[PDB]
Amino acid sequence: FESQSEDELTPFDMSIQCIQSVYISKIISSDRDLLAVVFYGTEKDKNSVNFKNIYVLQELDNPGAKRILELDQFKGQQGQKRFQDMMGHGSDYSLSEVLWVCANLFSDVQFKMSHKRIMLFTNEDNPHGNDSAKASRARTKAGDLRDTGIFLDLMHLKKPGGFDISLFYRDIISIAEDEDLRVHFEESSKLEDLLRKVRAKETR
Amino acid sequence: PVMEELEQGLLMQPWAWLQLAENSLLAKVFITKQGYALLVSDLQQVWHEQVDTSVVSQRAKELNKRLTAPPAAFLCHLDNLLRPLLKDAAHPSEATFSCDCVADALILRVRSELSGLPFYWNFHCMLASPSLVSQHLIRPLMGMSLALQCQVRELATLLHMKDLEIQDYQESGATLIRDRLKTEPFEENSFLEQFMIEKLPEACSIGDGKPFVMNLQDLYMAVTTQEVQVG
Amino acid sequence: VMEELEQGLLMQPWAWLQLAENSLLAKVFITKQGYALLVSDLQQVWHEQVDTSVVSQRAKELNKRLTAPPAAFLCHLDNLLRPLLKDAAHPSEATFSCDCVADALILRVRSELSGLPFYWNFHCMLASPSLVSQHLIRPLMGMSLALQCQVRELATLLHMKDLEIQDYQESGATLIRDRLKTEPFEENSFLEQFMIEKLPEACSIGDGKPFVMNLQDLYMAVTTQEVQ
Amino acid sequence: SPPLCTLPPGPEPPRFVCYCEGEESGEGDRGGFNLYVTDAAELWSTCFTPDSLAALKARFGLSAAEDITPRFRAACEQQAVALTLQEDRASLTLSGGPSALAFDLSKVPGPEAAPRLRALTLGLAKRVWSLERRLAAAEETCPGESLINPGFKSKKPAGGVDFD
Amino acid sequence: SPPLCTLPPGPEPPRFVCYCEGEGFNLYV
Repeated sequence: FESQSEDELTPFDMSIQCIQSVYISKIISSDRDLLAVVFYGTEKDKNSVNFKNIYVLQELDNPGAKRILELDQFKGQQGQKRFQDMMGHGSDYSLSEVLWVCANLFSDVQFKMSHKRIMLFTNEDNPHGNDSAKASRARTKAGDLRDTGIFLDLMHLKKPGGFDISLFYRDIISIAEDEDLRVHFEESSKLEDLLRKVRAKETR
Repeated sequence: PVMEELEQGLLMQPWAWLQLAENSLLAKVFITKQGYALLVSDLQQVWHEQVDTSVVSQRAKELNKRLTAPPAAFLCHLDNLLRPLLKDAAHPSEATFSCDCVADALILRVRSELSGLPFYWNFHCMLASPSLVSQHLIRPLMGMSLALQCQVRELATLLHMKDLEIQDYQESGATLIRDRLKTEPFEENSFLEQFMIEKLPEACSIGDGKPFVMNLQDLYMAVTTQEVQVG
Repeated sequence: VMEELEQGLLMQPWAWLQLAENSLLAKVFITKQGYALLVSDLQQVWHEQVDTSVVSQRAKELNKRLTAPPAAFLCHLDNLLRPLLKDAAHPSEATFSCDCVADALILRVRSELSGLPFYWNFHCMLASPSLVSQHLIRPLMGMSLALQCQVRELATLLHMKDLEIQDYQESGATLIRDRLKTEPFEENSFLEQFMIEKLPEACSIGDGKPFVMNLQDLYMAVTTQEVQ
Repeated sequence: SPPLCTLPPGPEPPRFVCYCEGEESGEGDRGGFNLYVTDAAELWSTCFTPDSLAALKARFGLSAAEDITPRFRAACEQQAVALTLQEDRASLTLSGGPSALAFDLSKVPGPEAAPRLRALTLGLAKRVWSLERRLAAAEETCPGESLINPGFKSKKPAGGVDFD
Repeated sequence: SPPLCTLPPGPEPPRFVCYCEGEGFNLYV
């Protein structure tokens, strides 16, 4: 929730905008796709199996205008304040619980899934730095998810110092790109693709 | 005795990488109030120099005239100028370095600004003697290689013990849960055969000597210290 | 002609030589057109490259009654030398003796062929800095780097094996043989233990024997890679 | 916070404390490097001199301009300090660095050691207060595949007519 | 954590130090 230059978009607002753009693109390209929004690191929690600090804002369901408006309610500074008031921020978390919640959400749906994808919007290269057991649990959960058939991808956001994937996220992503082991001083190039709205229906 | 202390200090010091105007060198310098000793190389030839207070004063007077400094102060300033560069590179230096390879000799010119004023020095390094070159490069390198071979053997024995423990676990009515976390048996011959054809071409490239200083300096220092203690 | 001898000498491994209660490290490449020799004692290095004409001139003066062409003399010398350099504790019919006069080493080899005496002296002067560097320094640095890479690979393999053992430990059973328990591998702790315990003996070059016996294939591979 | 350490190491009650003074940074007053070691009843100081400093630095392969404080601090952190006490002399062995260092210490006069002991006690109290306050404050306070629709290549944006 | 205090505790170096122990407890300054 901090802006480095005081004029550029904050990571949270940019992530919300990307999610909204993806929702709008899906509303036209494919109406029979499932999208979900889950927040981790919040004070409140709501899940089927009820872990801590994991909030499932929206389950896996077809995109709609109501979800877009719900996301829009957190659009800007007033939206950020409302999000902090209703949900909270700045709490400890463990990635294993988040990944297991995502797996439970995937398993909840009954329609046959052609693809199962997870998007990680964060700007923390080393979340579990002080701890080590939590990191190992995260690696084990990521490996279990990869073996299950779930593809996880990270959209690293602005980092005041610098974002490095070789610390913890090197073994977390499904497939590593040809040149992705360097330090990224700028936001992921995939953000531009996500924000590029596509208004066209494509049939399988 | 002062020369002996200078030689011992030079032997103790580790190699450092120096980036001149165009080329690169591996250098070891030991400076004391009684003089200094320097050894430079470029992986093809080795030059050595060693000077005492009188030579330092004469050279300072003849190079940078209008400066009236005792040899101790000049040596201290030279150390202050050089040591930071050798310890770390790619940092604010403001100290130009150049080399001239005259017939059977080398001249290393260093230029700096001492409190905003010019400060020039020249190292007249002649070809290093075979004895010093051997003692400083060959024997320490052989010792390092032998130590690394011993380390490899120890790691292989540890891997064999771990494989035995894994075999015991498997045979004790066990069933691995995560099939992906399945390490194959370790064979020394197979590992060496794979390595020599997969990684040796890229792992044996000294280049300009940067990997040697960046990787094998602690072992080099330990081997040199052990050799000095032995004799 | 001349270049082939240098390439052969470069592509040859070091061998241990014993003479008059003294040790040497020798690299020899002998062909019908001459030979190349490099001898070191861990303090100085001497080199000698010799062609057929000088071979004949020296042989006729060392063995007055020997009537041989340079090719036959070189072949006999190679057949005499290679078995000794390859391994020791064999029927060594040749005796070696090294001496320094001012700066060059004279290495005299005396043997008997068909029961008749046969002498040959190598007058090897101090090796040039370029030759010494190319033959000892760069190959040794390459070997050290390769061994460090091997150590890193071994550490990674140990980490993977430890992860598997931890998988069994956390979800599994207990070993029937409790004596096989192995402690987790830590790179820093292992390096510290090695440095304070076994480095003094591991880094003992001695007279050059361990260098020849332990790691020579790595030296040959590094030299070949440097050539290409 | 000059480097210091207490011996013998372990949970046993302390019986000796060593610290270093001098080599102050900045352009202000600078004093020669020295080591003060006390059992809380007797004090030993190096009583070094510039010639002594040069000899000590050259003996252990250390440059004249080299600073010994970082090595002392690193050794104190690693607890690699050993002591040997004679009738009127003390020998200190440091193994925190690559090469062992030997230091010789002699008993300080009582009349001069007493003010030194008082100053050391006051300094220790000040450091204790400062570090306690700091701890209290800190501890608690496939290429070309669309991401949106997998299985379909990402169509390029419609450009239109672009004259060459 | 035996409590203690120094006077002056500000930037000026402390002069006196006060503490308590053994709660024959006596405040020692």
